[PDB]
Amino acid sequence: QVQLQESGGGLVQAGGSLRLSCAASGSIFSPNTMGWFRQALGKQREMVAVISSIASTQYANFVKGRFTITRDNTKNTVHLQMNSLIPEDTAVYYCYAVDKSQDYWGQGTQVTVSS
Amino acid sequence: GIYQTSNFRVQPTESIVRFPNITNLCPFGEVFNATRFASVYAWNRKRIS
Ligand SMILES: *[C@@H]1O[C@H](CO)[C@@H](O)[C@H](O)[C@H]1NC(C)=O
Ligand SMILES: *[C@@H]1O[C@H](CO)[C@@H](O)[C@H](O)[C@H]1NC(C)=O
Repeated sequence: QVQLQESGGGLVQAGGSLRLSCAASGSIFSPNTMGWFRQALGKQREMVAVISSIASTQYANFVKGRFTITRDNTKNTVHLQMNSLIPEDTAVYYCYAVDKSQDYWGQGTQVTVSS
Repeated sequence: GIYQTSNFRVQPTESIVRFPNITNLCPFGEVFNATRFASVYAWNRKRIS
């Protein structure tokens, strides 16, 4: 039962910065492939960035040039560096772990930006 | 005199077949009765022996 802890949400005004994070505490067979999904209330899931632990970037064009993600291989933790927030990009975000056996999802974090 | 008439033999009462059941239960409940299932591209195969 691999569990992902999601935190770093909240309410931030326009043009602010938010720092999300998800950590994998399970067995983690083989090198994994972290991911993130954005789903607005009434819309599908629009993935933000699904960088592998190695390479391939895999960045969407929705928020191109604003959002970056860092990797910490010491504990296999994940942090999101969100900047220049816009009310259009506010939705519920879920951390995604590909792993080798099966893929998992977080419990949900709320991001709301308005002015 | 003494004469030999027939031959007597004992017949088996019940037929018994046994192969060794000896093992553990088997990892099936964690597959069929699992709460969550993997996606159709991050495929979850569990080994059974
Ligand atoms: C085999 O034996 C064990 C204990 O001796 C038992 O728990 C198990 O259910 C048996 N297997 C079958 C198929 O009956
Ligand atoms: C799954 O669990 C329920 C309750 O524990 C049980 O009734 C059911 O038989 C299980 N499934 C299988 C395939 O045995």
